[PDB]
Amino acid sequence: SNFLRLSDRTDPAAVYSLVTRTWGFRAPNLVVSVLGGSGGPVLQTWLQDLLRRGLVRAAQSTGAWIVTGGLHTGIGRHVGVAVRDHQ
Amino acid sequence: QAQVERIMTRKELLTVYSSEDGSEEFETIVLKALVKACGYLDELRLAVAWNRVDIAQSELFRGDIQWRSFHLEASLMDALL
Repeated sequence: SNFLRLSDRTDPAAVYSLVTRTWGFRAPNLVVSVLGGSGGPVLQTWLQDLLRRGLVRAAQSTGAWIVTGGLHTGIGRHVGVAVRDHQ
Repeated sequence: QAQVERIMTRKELLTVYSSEDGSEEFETIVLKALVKACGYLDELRLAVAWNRVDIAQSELFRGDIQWRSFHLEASLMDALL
C-alpha cells in the first residue's frame, strides 16, 4: 500500500497531487465516503449485502474511490470485509 | 421412562432431521450435528476432510462467525497435506 503521515493542517491539493501523480492512482469518477458504523464486529446481514453487492460492486463498475477510516475496526473493518468478499 | 431420561441427559448429541428439511440439505445438517457434538473440529476442517469446496466457501462467506487465524491455518495445512 501507499502510506503518508501528514500534518492536520495540510492542504488537500498537495496530497491529491501526490496520490494521482506520484502514487499512480487514476482520478476517481466518484468518491463514496462511508461514515458511522455501529459498535460490534457483527453487522446485520442485509447491511453486509448492501456494502458488498451495492457499494463495492458499484465502486468497481464506475471506477470510484471508497474513502473511510483505514483502521481494522468498525465501519472500516466492515468495508474491508466487503471489499475482500467482493474480490 | 428412565432410559429416555438417560437419553435426554446428553441432549447435545441428539439432532432432529425435521420434515421441513429437504434431501439436498443433508450434508449441512450433518455439519450442524457434528460441530454441536464438538462443543476438536470446525466446519472448515470438515469441508477440507471432504472434498466440498462449496461448503468451505459458504462457511467463509457467512458474517455471523469470524474465523480466526488458527482456524484458517489448520484448514490450510489440511488442504496442503
